[PDB]
Amino acid sequence: QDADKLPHTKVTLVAPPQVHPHEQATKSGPKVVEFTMTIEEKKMVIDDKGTTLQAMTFNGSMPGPTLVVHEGDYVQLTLVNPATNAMPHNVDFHGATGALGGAKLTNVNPGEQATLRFKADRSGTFVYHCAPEGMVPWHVVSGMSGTLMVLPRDGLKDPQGKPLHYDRAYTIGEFDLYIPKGPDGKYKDYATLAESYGDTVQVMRTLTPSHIVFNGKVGALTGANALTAKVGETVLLIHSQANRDTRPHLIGGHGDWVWETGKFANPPQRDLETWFIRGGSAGAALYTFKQPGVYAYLNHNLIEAFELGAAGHIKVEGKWNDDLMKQIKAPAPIPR
Amino acid sequence: QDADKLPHTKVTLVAPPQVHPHEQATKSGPKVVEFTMTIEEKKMVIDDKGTTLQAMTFNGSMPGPTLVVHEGDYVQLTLVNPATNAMPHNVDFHGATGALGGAKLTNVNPGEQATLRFKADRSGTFVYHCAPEGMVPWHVVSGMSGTLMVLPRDGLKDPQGKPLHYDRAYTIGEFDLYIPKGPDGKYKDYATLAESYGDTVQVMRTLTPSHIVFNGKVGALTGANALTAKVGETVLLIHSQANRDTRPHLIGGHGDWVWETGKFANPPQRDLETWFIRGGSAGAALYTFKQPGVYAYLNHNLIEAFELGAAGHIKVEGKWNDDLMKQIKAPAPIPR
Amino acid sequence: QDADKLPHTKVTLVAPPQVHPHEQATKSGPKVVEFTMTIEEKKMVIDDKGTTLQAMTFNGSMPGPTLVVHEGDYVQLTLVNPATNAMPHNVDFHGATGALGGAKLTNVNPGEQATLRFKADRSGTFVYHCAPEGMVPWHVVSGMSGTLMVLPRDGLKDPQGKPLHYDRAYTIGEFDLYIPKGPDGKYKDYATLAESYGDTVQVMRTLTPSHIVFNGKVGALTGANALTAKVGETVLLIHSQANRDTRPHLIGGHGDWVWETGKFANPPQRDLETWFIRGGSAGAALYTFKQPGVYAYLNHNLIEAFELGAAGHIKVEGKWNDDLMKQIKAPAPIPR
Ligand SMILES: [Cu+2]
Ligand SMILES: [Cu+2]
Ligand SMILES: [Cu+2]
Ligand SMILES: [Cu+2]
Ligand SMILES: [Cu+2]
Ligand SMILES: [Cu+2]
Repeated sequence: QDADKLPHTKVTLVAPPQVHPHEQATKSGPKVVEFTMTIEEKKMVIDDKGTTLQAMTFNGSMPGPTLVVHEGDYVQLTLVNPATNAMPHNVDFHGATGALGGAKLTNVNPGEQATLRFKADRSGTFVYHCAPEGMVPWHVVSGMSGTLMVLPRDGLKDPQGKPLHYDRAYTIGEFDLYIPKGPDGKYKDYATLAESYGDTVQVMRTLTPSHIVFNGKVGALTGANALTAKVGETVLLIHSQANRDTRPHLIGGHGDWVWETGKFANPPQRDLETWFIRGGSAGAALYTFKQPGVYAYLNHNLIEAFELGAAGHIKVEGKWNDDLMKQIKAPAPIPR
Repeated sequence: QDADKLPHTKVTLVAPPQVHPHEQATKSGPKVVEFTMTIEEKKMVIDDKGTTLQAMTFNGSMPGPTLVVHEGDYVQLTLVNPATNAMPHNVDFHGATGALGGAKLTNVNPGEQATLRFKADRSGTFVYHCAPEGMVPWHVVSGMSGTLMVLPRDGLKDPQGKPLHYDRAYTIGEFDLYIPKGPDGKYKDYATLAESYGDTVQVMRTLTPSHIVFNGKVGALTGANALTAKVGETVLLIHSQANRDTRPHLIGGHGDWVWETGKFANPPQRDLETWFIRGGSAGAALYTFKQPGVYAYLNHNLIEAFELGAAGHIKVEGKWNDDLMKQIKAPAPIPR
Repeated sequence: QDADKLPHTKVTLVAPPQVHPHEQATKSGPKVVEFTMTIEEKKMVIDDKGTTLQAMTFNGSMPGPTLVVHEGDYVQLTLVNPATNAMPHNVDFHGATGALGGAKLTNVNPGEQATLRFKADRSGTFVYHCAPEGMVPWHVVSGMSGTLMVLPRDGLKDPQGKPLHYDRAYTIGEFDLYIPKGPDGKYKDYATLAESYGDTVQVMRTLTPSHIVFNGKVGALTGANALTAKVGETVLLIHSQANRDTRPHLIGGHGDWVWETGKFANPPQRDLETWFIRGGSAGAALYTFKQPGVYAYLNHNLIEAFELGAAGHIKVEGKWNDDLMKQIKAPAPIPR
């Protein structure tokens, strides 16, 4: 179990909402899993009115990509901060032990890179986020967070120890955004990242987000970009919130098996209508679709979902089952 | 188990805080339970200063009435929207599967009605709420929500599988309200429901309620309208919050057995001082009274309870037990 | 089990963050444990800018001291309100049964004292707080709350019934503060406690704290006042929040065994990154340190932690373990 003598394997990361290919239950022994992530500071358009955010990301997306390893594996991450960026960054893994999650050992200025290795000895979905001394909240609410999933070597289990399996995994990062308004009542547009700082911290301190979005913008997971599934498929929905609480719900469905605190050595809860993700954590739910159609996946503070942006769609193909739900009489005039 | 061949039975709904008569454990097989609810848009007075709310309700109350069925039963609901109302409505049951909880099949304009049937295959307390496309948060925060309780056919159980029984059930709906203030610092009064919309959404977006009430108004469950019980009785307290988190507490008592996520196939937690209801869900607690007197049942964000309104009373008759609590020395001058 | 015939023992209270000496598992039978607490109204400096709070405390600290007894013991408290104070006070124990937690029997005006006895028949960490009729939220957010810990007579256990033991216990009270600003944008300073009332309630009603602190001020548990431990030691972290939700996290560590609702008859959850304390409750976590260094213990709403004050430090001595975490390559220029 000395990591220097284990087999090493490189994994290619994919952009949310997909998750890189991985095995659930595995016969493989422990290994050193190597990943590389590059920081990108960039301006992004977050709604249909043209509102912009001076964003900071891991690998160009919000959230950063999901990393998947098995319990007892070592994670080896190379963190690159290109010279085209303006600020220093680092990474704190909530799945790791010591040195402020790894943040003390990964301080990289623009033009530098560093490599960290840590043992992933606890199963579950964990947040990772950037945390530079003196500017922690700003880097996190500007987009620097993602999930590390550490699967039990034997896969997921129910409370009686029966195996659970998913057909597809999706990863959703929910972001509370603090975009300042000018004297004319319109959102401000900044030429540089540094220029947004002073106005943004003043808004953060009100604790009232201007927008709350899934994966980087209002409507990111709707219409053409909806998540997809089929009746009969079991989906794993991973949900991270690195700063603020949220309460996910699947309209028309349920959480069949849910780990709301996200830690797989604890028994899941079943049949949840709405679950709770604590700010600074990632949770996970399993659901097996039984009806076709469009489902909305949202934060069930409905103002936060419909007014501020935290809602997405899942489009499901299959046959309608009238034994679970049936329209007996369609809307018609009240009988007189 | 084809619903078309099961026995059908009509149930008469009662107004909160009571719950219609029902059996806990039942020897009866599955059935189609028929209910009817009528929407009522009306102006209501929500405090002792004369503040009004342009409200929207199921069956004229906030919350709407609690529906009770057993796991494996079918719910058959007729939803009526009279021609005296101005808006279109529908219903989303979190206990149902498919078609956005039933909302896609129950879109009724003023002057129409529709009938839906769904299988209640998961036990627990669930929220039901209205959710018309494009105006979801407004209909919900204006009062359109209630609870569906699906009891296990064998009744409630503790974590070791021992039977739990309640003598009385009460249902409390907690509502975060967003009442606009005019230029003179007083709450606005609207002539019609439609006229309140524009000002109300602006307040909703601040995420700061003006009032937070139990069952429709400040002081609804106090004084003459307090809930009642006797020492030795076991009470079931159902608590729904369709939009915002809340944290119920019984001053002078406890949650003996609590399902805070409200789903009865999971083991309850015991001896809770304060529990948590996620916005968009209903939970349930059991308590057996051991001391007489007045108890306060409230949201333990104390500003939310005492300043904004989320507090009620339970008045309990019986004999005082000095073995559980005794005043050794009543307040008196410090001895010099 | 008649309390009048049990042995009586007086306990000397210590100031947070320490907890008075006590046994975990005990062979001792039930007893009457006597404690005395004196109220102190005083002005305190809560940050490094000179901001003051007109505070109200149990025994001169925020939070008040932690009381520790074993399940089946009786608590006997003498509450003293000196004639140098201006307001009436009382105490509500969430661990007690009846008379609004004891508040109805402990109403003491300045110059008076009272003595209450109650049976501590439920294990767990409970909040105690002051609750004078008509001014409940103000006394609580001004500092009047603390924790009562009722240990199982057999000590703490894991979900399989295996014994858990801690080497040291620390107690942290988190306070949301509502300090008013004047017309010049600076925080107001009041000559008396009574003069702060009117402005303070107006700020409370916005539900937006100006500051959120651990143990009475920004930086209370940092630098020279950091908590301390050694690699290999198991620490018990008690966290109370009598009014508002919070989500504790140990950067670089985990919650090995956590009772987030704080009630020890329920099984703990393991491997948590971040846990949740409901406003109006106290929870508890155990952690065994495996790496030396500075750890930050904070509310993982990072704005609340770094901007508003809710963060502390734990300084741990010992040897670094490169098998759990290793810097493979220190920050260096990207290779060209
Ligand atoms: Cu950064
Ligand atoms: Cu963190
Ligand atoms: Cu409606
Ligand atoms: Cu809903
Ligand atoms: Cu007081
Ligand atoms: Cu209390």
